[PDB]
Amino acid sequence: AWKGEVLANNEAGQVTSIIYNPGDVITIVAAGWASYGPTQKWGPQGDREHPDQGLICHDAFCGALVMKIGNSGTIPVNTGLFRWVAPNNVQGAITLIYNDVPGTYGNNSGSFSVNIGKDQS
Amino acid sequence: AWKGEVLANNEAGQVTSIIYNPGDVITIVAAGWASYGPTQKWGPQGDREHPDQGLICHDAFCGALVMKIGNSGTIPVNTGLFRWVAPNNVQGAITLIYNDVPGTYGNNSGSFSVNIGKDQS
Amino acid sequence: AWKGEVLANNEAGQVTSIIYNPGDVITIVAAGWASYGPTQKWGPQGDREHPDQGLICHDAFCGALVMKIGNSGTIPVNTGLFRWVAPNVQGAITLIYNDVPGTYGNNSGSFSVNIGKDQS
Amino acid sequence: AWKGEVLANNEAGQVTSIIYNPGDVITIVAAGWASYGPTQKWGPQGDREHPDQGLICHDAFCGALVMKIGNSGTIPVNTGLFRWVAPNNVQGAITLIYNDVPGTYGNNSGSFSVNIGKDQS
Ligand SMILES: COCCOCCOCCOCCOCCOCCOCCO
Ligand SMILES: O=C(c1cc(O)c(O)c([N+](=O)[O-])c1)c1c(F)cccc1F
Ligand SMILES: O=C(c1cc(O)c(O)c([N+](=O)[O-])c1)c1c(F)cccc1F
Ligand SMILES: O=C(c1cc(O)c(O)c([N+](=O)[O-])c1)c1c(F)cccc1F
Ligand SMILES: O=C(c1cc(O)c(O)c([N+](=O)[O-])c1)c1c(F)cccc1F
Ligand SMILES: [Ca+2]
Ligand SMILES: [Ca+2]
Ligand SMILES: [Ca+2]
Ligand SMILES: [Ca+2]
Ligand SMILES: [Cl-]
Ligand SMILES: [Cl-]
Ligand SMILES: [Cl-]
Ligand SMILES: [Cl-]
Ligand SMILES: [Cl-]
Repeated sequence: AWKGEVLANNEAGQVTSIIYNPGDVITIVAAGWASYGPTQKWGPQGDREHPDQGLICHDAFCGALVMKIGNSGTIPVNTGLFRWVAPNNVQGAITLIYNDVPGTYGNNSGSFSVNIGKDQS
Repeated sequence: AWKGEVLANNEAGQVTSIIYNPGDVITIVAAGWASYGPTQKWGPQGDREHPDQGLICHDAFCGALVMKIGNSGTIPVNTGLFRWVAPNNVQGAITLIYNDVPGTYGNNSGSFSVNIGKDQS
Repeated sequence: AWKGEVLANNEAGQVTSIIYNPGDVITIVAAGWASYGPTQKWGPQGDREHPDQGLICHDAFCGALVMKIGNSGTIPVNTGLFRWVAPNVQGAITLIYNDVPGTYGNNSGSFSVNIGKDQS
Repeated sequence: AWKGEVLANNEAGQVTSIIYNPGDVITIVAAGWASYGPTQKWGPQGDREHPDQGLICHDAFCGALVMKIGNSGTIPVNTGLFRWVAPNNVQGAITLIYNDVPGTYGNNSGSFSVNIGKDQS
């Protein structure tokens, strides 16, 4: 399992030591507070009212936690994933990233704490 | 394992199928949007800015997910618990509850979806 | 989890630390060689050729590994159980060598056993 | 997870659906009765009395269950493995094989039933 933090201001995100392989079942729990600019904070589901003006992940809100598996597209994580299997063929290291518009990360603050483990399969 | 929905307006909470037994390791993942009154909705960590005017759980924010194990006091859950073991001597049915001030649940809205499992031991 | 040895000559069995609770999923792996009397040795499934003349567990061969959960009837284990859920039963697991009561004194050897709770 | 049968007479082994990947923890349980020739049958540890006259796996008895992981050499399984991790540099599909002398599988009988699963990490 892996435990670590992902910074809201980082467009490159945080590479984990978890390698997702076909058939793997994983569990993620994410917590904390961040902002994509305003003087308020949101949890890892982000801000459900904010428009999408070019988010890296169009399937999660602005300020949400998302991931990639290897060189996949972005995949929503939000508060986490319970005994989850990837619905498409993806493989490789999990990278955690804060969902924001590229070029707009400089006014971001805060971080999410994340735990990830492989489950029985 | 258990999956279900906890209503923000349910002051009594939701008794799950899960009986926490001595030695149990559990994982909880909670998602969704709920409000303790405002138009805005929060995630399972609740609203970090709101004052505590008599929440049922003083160790979590207003609008957070919390629980009881048997007849315990409230225990924070938030976005969830990763491979977690309860305090000495706590045991019995898990009850999930929305953290609000007693008497003020009637204006609450939304729900959290929650999964609970037992981990290897 | 629990890891240990179960002695063929112990009629009373081996009380483990595992308290099986309703809904629990467990895995057991058992290995090794034991005898219920002959010079030969058998694995955890016991001796498929020996008749049952009053074994403590009628659902396993003579010389097999079996168990009880709390004060239950005997339940076959053999080489082990994969991600298994018990019938109906609650309490501590006791592992026992399947022999005819009164006939344990000529037994030899032991089985090595791992038990864990799985995800559920 | 994978559940299936390995025929004592199958010199090629039974290829499973399990791809062992670096860092995987697995559990195997094997049961049943097979023979390498005689009328008697043995369990998955095989026949402790039979000499080794050129077994595919010299670290297990004649008639034992063994495996390969990808193009590895043979690794004993016997009655099974409990939360086991492979040597480094071993990866790929698990193939289960009855331990006998090459060229002598044709007088074999019976089979083992085997379960394989990946464990938490
Ligand atoms: C962990 O330390 C906290 C210490 O709390 C002191 C103990 O308070 C016990 C009472 O909790 C009052 C909060 O009631 C909230 C309402 O729940 C309803 C559900 O109930 C189900 C259990 O039958
Ligand atoms: O969604 C955003 C948007 C998102 C941000 O995180 C952010 O920091 C800013 N910003 O401070 O200007 C704009 C946006 C955009 F990227 C282009 C046009 C209009 C916008 F609202
Ligand atoms: O924290 C609350 C408080 C909390 C609520 O969930 C709620 O629905 C209300 N309400 O709508 O009146 C007040 C509170 C209180 F309990 C007393 C005085 C002032 C408050 F804000
Ligand atoms: O199954 C057994 C049986 C089993 C034993 O392990 C053992 O040690 C003995 N014994 O030494 O008498 C008999 C048995 C029996 F109980 C009565 C008659 C014939 C038997 F083989
Ligand atoms: O161990 C074996 C051996 C093992 C077998 O399973 C088998 O079927 C036979 N066989 O029938 O030839 C020989 C062996 C050998 F390989 C050479 C000489 C003597 C042996 F028993
Ligand atoms: Ca921003
Ligand atoms: Ca309220
Ligand atoms: Ca005996
Ligand atoms: Ca043969
Ligand atoms: Cl980061
Ligand atoms: Cl939240
Ligand atoms: Cl805080
Ligand atoms: Cl696989
Ligand atoms: Cl055996």
